[PDB]
Amino acid sequence: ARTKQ
Amino acid sequence: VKPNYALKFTLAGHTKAVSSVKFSPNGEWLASSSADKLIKIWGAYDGKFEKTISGHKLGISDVAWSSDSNLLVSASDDKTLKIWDVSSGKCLKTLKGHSNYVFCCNFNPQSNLIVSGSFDESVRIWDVKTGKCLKTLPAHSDPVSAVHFNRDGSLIVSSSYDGLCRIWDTASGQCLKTLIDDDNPPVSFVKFSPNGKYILAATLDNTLKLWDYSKGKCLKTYTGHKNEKYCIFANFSVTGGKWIVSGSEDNLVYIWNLQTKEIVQKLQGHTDVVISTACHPTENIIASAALENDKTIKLWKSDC
Repeated sequence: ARTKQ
Repeated sequence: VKPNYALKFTLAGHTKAVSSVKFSPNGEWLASSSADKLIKIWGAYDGKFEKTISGHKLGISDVAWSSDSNLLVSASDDKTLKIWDVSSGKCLKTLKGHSNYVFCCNFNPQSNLIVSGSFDESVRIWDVKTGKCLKTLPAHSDPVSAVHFNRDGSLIVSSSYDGLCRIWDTASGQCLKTLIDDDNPPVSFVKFSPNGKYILAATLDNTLKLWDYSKGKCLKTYTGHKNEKYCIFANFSVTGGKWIVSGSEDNLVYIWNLQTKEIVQKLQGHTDVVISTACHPTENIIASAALENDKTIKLWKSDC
């Protein structure tokens, strides 16, 4: 999830 | 005295965005996690790819090392955490109980406990040995972005999209302090300072803040970079000069003088958001990692 906002 | 970080290595291998990079405490290994569901281990000094660790069903958002450098913990979108033995690559435990993505994780100095923060708005505390959840903390009212144990692991700090940083007694799970300004932008990251007296908090208002939590006072702010969208890792670099290091949404690694709040270096090279930075325990070395257009980890080295 971290790599997407 | 300004640092002079120069690019040593570009580390290619992840097939999607990199999410997190951490140096082993003994300083020999760099661990990376990624949207590609993979953990990769790299030599900290020559950048030599060592191995790939796999098992998660969905992307990994964070990875952390035990005190002895023998274990890793990972936090995945598949709602679990996995404890890996680094030398065999084998998953030792799967940590079940969060009801949404696990976003963040950390061992305590003892390394008998793992702390985890999730999209389900809770912080969990887990036993390393048995893999069982010791406590569930109703920590927040929005996704938990960061969890970090203090110097001796007696405290936990949590941050959240709810706009709060909270300090928790590890042993009892009891909230000790809630920190809140008169304006609540999502808190995208937090960690204790090496000495446990302060916490460094990132907010999605392009701002980093050094807090005296016990008094509820902001001692320093760090600005000039871009942070409006992502949960970007920040660090205290303490090997040479005393710096704050953070990734940025403008493809740059920022370095600030801790006391002056002056930007002392910006590292260029990445071609996407630097989501993660890590500072080497003994050497003036930084690892940084970027998102989907880049997917690489860079290792950098300064004289100070």
